[PDB]
Amino acid sequence: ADIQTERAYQKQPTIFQNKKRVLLGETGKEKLPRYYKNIGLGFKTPKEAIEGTYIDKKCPFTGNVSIRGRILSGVVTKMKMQRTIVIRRDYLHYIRKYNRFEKRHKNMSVHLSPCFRDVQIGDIVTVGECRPLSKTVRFNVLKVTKAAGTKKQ
Amino acid sequence: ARGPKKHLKRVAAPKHWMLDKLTGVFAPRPSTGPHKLRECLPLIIFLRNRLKYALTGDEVKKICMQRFIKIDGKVRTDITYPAGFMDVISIDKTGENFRLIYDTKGRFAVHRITPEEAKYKLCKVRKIFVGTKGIPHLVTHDARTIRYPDPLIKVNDTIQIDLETGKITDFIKFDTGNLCMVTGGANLGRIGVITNRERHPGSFDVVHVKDANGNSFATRLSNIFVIGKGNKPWISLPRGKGIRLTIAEERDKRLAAKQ
Amino acid sequence: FPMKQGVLTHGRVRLLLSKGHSCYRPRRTGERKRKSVRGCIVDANLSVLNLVIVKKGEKDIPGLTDTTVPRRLGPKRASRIRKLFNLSKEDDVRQYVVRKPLNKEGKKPRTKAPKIQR
Amino acid sequence: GISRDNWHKRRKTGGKRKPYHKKRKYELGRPAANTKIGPRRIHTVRVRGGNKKYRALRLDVGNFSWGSECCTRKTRIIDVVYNASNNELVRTKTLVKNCIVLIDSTPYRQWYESHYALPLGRKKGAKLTPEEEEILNKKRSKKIQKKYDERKKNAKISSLLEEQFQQGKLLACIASRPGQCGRADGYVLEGKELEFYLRKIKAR
RNA sequence: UACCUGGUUGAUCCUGCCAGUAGCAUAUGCUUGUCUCAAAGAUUAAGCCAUGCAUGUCUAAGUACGCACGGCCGGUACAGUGAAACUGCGAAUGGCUCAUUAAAUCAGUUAUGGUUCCUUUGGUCGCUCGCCACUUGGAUAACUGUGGUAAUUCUAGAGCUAAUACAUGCCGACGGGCGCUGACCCCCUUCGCGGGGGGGAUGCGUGCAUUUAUCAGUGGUGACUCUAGAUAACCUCGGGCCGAUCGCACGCCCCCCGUGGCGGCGACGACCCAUUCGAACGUCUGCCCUAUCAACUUUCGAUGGUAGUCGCCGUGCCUACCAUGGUGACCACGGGUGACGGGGAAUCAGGGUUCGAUUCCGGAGAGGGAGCCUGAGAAACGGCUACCACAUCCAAGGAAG
RNA sequence: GCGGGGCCCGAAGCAUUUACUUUGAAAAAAUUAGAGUGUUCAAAGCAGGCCCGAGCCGCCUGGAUACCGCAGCUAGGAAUA
Repeated sequence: ADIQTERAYQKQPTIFQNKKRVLLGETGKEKLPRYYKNIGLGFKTPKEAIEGTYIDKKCPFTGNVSIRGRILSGVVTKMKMQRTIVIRRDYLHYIRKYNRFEKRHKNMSVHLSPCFRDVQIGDIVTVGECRPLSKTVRFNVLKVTKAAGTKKQ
Repeated sequence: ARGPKKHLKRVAAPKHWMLDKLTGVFAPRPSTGPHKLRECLPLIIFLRNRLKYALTGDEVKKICMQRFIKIDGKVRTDITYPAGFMDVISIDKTGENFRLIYDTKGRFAVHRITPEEAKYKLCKVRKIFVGTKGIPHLVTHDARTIRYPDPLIKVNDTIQIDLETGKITDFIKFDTGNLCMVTGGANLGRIGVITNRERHPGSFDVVHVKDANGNSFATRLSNIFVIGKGNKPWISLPRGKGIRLTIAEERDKRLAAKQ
Repeated sequence: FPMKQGVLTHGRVRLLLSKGHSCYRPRRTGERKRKSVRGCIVDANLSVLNLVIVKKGEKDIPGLTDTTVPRRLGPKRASRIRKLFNLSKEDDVRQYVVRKPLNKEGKKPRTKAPKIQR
Repeated sequence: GISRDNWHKRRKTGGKRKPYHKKRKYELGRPAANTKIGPRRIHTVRVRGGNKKYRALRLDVGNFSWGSECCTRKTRIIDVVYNASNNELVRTKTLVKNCIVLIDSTPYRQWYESHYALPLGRKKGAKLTPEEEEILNKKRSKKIQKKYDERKKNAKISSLLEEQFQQGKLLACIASRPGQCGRADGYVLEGKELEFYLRKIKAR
């Protein structure tokens, strides 16, 4: 249950952490601010992304990713592969040769921001797009609305 | 291929320049300038297809090398300079003073002006920014910049600057009920007041435009050019008056005027 | 194939003469052309070798240590006229430039003057 | 001639791909610089756009930052003690953008006693007389002794940091990009983070 | 024009198909008077080419000492025009063809807030406090002159010759302001007392840009680790800026004095900001035939996380350490394509069907692969070198493609 | 949005999201459909038209208009699924 798991000290760049501990600043009271910004078209910043204790360079609220462009929607199908979930967005293509439709899909991998507790199998997830994060990962998780739950035995 | 282009084929040049299909294979290919290569109309075909003071391309050089062409008061000697929007030419040999604004049919209209209203231009602002050492700047619809501006001028205001001096002259803030001209798209060349600047977070803003004759059309915001408080233009105003006539509305005024 | 400063190969090798080494006038900017060259070590494989005498020896070689052709393409910069003449300062340097009498047979005699720089 | 674009990767499904064109100039060759410690040797390469980047072949000094008291001066570079990325680089003394490098403290020592009036880098006594005691005495007046003695409440530092000030050198962190820009800048380790990197040096 | 007729039979009615018909597009036969617009070595062979050419270029205004032209209009700076050469810009555009190439290119659509951008313009161009400045230095080419070569747009030595080439480099503005420090202020609570200030002598530094880290919340955007300002320093010698430039019509006050002070229009140079050209790259959607191609990728980066490495910038783009994942019968992977993609063309009741190599835009390649210099722009072939294959001149030495 | 007045009408919540439809933007010219025009007619073309009284600084005018699928952006409609 620790944050320093990598071999280098993972830290937000902008907040300045080494500031003037003298005997006026007593060591029985320890606190730091946690950097977060707000993007733009009306999304909340969820609770555990502000007072949370994690760290990321690629979370859209507390990393250097400035997310802009399209906003798309999907269904979670595969939640392996650390900090990265695979969502299978699924559409209905139209062919005018038969005047009838055709089921098609191509799944897509998005960056799981670590401020979320339950992101399970089969969840409707809204997702915006940003700069390229990896070779497959471009997009980014914003907000999980309820699915596969609200009541689990 | 390995670098940028310096030719232009004929049919790639826009259809409102009205070039002959058979005179040759190439286009003007205007220079790099303040007005981009699709919107603008170069100085060359304006004299040899529009004004028809010339015959060839050689004729246009040997008036323009002798330094009597004054685009916006500045003596220009190249043949394919990009002229653009809110432009004033000045022959200053026998008093021409044209002004090139889009007509009611989507083309550049040869429009004469008195030599006293030919003393300025209007510039839609598109980016202001606080420059270094605590001063602000801006930039115009074309590639002009202005230091120390009047800070009521906010984004997509239209300012005025006067030639041969260069300072700010007039400003008019973007607001509803105020007259403008759309300078691009499917509705360019038709002129009307602004119902509202309807907004979009993220995406393009598209505004609702009401003319002087009750038509209600719309273009997106990056073509709106304000020249009017209430409804008064600060500029000379052509025939057509920024009102586009339908195919029945044209044919009765075209076949009652060749009588 | 000419001899080149610092090859030290008694033989004939091929180097890549860029713009400015020796023995190759390049024909456009950045053009490197590899041409064969001969090394700086002397041999009897030489049809001719240049030579520069740096000291008088014995006598008057006929036409070689006498008959100084007078330098006609003289100073034009205003520090080559201001290197030879020991003109101090405020001397009106323009009057004192090197000149040339002109002697075509077909025309009349002239004296011709350079421009000036700096 | 080393490429950098996509067409020598495998695509997303895991299937091979065939490149349709020769590799262009804008996938410029990428030689490793290996910034190491000595005197100063700096080489340049003209790039696209005509700009010049100073890639740093060998260095001596840097322009490190103390930050918390806003003290940025030069100091010279001694040794490289840790590097988190590649464990090869620390046994061969190469400087990269995030290598925990060890530097002397004596340019920060002569700033600290010049401003705060504390003993620092001195530990036993009876040797500090010639110009080493007068860095705080100077025959100060009333208004001078008032402003410096109220700075005593803003002049404590945690004991695991000045313990190596007494012993001589500080380990700092590079933040510039040597081999790309041409310096070895950076901040100085302190706080809970200095508790971290000394622990990982301890455990290697 | 939402169209059918001749054949299985001794006949009839069918399912069926053949043939006929009418296009439009290649070849070819026969034939041919006039006149107007006129496709054309793509189909096989992205096969090889003898030759001759298709890219250079002076403005009054970067350098004239060619006597090569000037009436040397005269006791000396140049009446200028000028051949060549140095420099600056191009030669990366056109043009040719379709071999590659099956989510590739490409078509939209949407970004670059993840970045560079010659020219054109529009702004910045005494913001810096520091003994040649009425101008500092060394060559080099054209040329006088000796040549070697069997030979090529082969070039060596020697003489000197300029600069907007190459370097260097300050005067003046510039008087100082500003925060930092600190022997003197005593006029105040000195009354055992302690004060609260202004004044400073001193010694540092003062810009644009680069780089590190820090405070703070003019102008900001659905949105910032935005821009702007303050604090503390650096400032790469194969080293960023603050004009040692060239003309044109001449003038102002001339008062230290017949000597120095001052002015116009230009022409180029000019780090940076923005535009303009654009290029790169990311997002979403869209492609032919095949299962006699059903599982594919992962030592060797396959997918993701850290942390760097160079890179114009995003990132397995590499590397190291980790994670054991990814794609699939909604057809992946593999192969075939006589597939460049598109705007289109023919066809036409409507649905479609087939072609589009080709003149417009986008991509690829200059015999086959690969590697680079110079340039704002190249993995350039009317640039270079290596290999492969084909191929020339030759006096056998080497040249040229 | 003319510290609590009234003729006030928004920033917004979009309270299961989509599928479907409707309108509006943006959709390079050429070409096809097409509007004007005795190229002598026509394929074509983008030009042409009208009077010397020498005023004839020569006047008027054309060079229109749709079709640009699918997928995204928009404000609606909420039967059907």
